[PDB]
Amino acid sequence: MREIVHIQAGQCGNQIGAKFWEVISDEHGIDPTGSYHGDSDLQLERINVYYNEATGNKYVPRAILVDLEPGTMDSVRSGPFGQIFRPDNFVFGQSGAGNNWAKGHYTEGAELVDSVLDVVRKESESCDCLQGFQLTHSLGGGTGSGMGTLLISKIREEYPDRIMNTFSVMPSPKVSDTVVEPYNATLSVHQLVENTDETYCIDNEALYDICFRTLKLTTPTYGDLNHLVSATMSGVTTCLRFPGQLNADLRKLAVNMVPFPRLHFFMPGFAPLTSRGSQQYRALTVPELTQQMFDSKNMMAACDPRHGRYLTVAAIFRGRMSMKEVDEQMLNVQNKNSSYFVEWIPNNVKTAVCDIPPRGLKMSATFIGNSTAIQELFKRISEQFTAMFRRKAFLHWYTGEGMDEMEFTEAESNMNDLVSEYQQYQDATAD
Amino acid sequence: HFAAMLERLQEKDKHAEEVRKNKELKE
Amino acid sequence: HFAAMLERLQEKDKHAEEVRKNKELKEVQIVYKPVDLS
Amino acid sequence: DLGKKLLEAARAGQDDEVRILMANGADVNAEDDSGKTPLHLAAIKGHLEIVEVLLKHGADVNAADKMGDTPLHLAALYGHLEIVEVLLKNGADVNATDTYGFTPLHLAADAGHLEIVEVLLKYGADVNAQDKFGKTAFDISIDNGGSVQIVYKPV
Ligand SMILES: Nc1nc2c(ncn2[C@@H]2O[C@H](COP(=O)(O)OP(=O)(O)O)[C@@H](O)[C@H]2O)c(=O)[nH]1
Repeated sequence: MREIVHIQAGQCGNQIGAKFWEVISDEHGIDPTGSYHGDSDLQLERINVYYNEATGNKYVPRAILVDLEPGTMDSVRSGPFGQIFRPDNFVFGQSGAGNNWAKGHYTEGAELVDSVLDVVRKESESCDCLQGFQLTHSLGGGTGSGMGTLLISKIREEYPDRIMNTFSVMPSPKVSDTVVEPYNATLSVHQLVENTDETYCIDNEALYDICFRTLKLTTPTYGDLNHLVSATMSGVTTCLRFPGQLNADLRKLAVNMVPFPRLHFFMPGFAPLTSRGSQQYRALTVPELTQQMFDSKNMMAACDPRHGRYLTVAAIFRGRMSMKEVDEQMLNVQNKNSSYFVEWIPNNVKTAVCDIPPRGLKMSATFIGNSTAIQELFKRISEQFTAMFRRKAFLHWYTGEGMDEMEFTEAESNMNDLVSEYQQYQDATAD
Repeated sequence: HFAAMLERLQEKDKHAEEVRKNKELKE
Repeated sequence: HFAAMLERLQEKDKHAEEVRKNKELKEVQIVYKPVDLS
Repeated sequence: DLGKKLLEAARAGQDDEVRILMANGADVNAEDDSGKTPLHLAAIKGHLEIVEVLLKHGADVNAADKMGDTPLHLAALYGHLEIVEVLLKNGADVNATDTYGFTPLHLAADAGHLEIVEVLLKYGADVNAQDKFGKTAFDISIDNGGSVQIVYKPV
């Protein structure tokens, strides 16, 4: 029954992974003990995608929790829903990665990886028909970045015919001052380009700017940043968790969204944007929903969608609304904004509508775009990487772990190639 | 196609063992 | 038959590099020849 | 309360907001969750005028965070030469040591900022200073940086 295995690695991966489970649990009527208490049958129809049914009619997330930082286990277990997670699915080390990709990928991470693979093997074999995997992690640290990409690679060896999907948090010096974050992110992107089928680019630069400029928060905290992350993750997974026709599984989503294998980095967006504690006085109209979710101020990646073209788009509308009005509005943005949509992929914008809205909203909309403007995110990381790399800055922290400088050169070149490929398709014409 | 992908992934594994051995040479 | 023999000899080579690497874990070259008659 | 506001403005490069907070009596040595003062933040982010204003208003030039890093260590680590020069001209300790035994010279050499390594050395930085890993600053830059001979002998 199309099961997904969820994996959360590192401090960021576990923080956003926990919020994902707290949020989707509420939507499905599942309390922290695993009991169901809802009104709608749509809540449990596809509960199997993310939850295992344990004895006593309980539901337990098909989630594996990983971190080299031992202290992460306590913070996850102490969360509102820490009780729901399978105890044996918590795999924690004693020595962290110290913001070092090489430690997470090659040394401390490699020491712990077989313990994680044992637990993913067990969840995977228990599946009636496994779809693939979903990894939440950051790219700026050491565990989520290095060990997360090591896990992806090992999982790909045993399950090569399954979808590998990630929620990858991109670093921004606006939220983190760690000097080596561009190194860790470039090394991770190199891995993601080769080994994932679809990746959602949750950019800390866009999240900080949404909180500061749009939500008017003088100093956004990780809670503020993560409110946007969970709201995004709920929206982008709605099609997988509820009964529907379009993009109902990770494979059908990838066939619709990815025309060229490497070009699988999605720009997520949502509407209405809200802060924690902001009440909704009235529901947005379908034209407000459609206009806002396509707005650059609503994107979760710091890229201007009007600086590129949309290869493909998935629009998900949640709540009770007119489908005729939705269709009209979706045709309206494409006909009015025709120059930001590739003309050589006919009917590249697919729209789904789910009757169940998210918490505190009567109407909402989530956007998923595969845009050539995503090169703005990669160019920003590449520039930061190059500034340090030309000075051979901080390399001993990586080569001291056994790494070769040639790996940095290879990763830089691969990400720069990815950027040229987006530009090639942006300039392509339907001759 | 799957065998080519596996060969590529297994070469990453040989490389990882080389990295681990290289660290050992230093300390 | 000759390919099997060569494969066996080439495994001795891989082994020799492992031995050399093992010494390194624990802890350029002059070649002398005499003067020619000519 | 004004200490939190002063730290946000120092990090965000708001020159006029810092000037206003200073006039309204904010604590120059207010610390963030990591023991960093507004001077550490302006040094990390490279806001020279904010550094000059903070120093002029009595900020501790050798203030250390919970990791033992002074504004000089962070100016060196983040490659801000002018800030390093201002801090030095204002009494910064060139031989300041952090939890790892790194001095500002160690961080400048790791960052690949040879111009900062030079100004630190001209201000008296110890070239033999070793970190807790037994490494000098130049050992770090070297670490970062990454046949047969036929001899005819008469008999
Ligand atoms: N959005 C978001 N970013 C986070 C969070 N925690 C850490 N990060 C980012 O992740 C990076 C550091 O990676 P982290 O997950 O802390 O490291 P790891 O434990 O070694 O994987 C930096 O870019 C942080 O800003 C979080 O809760 N939310």
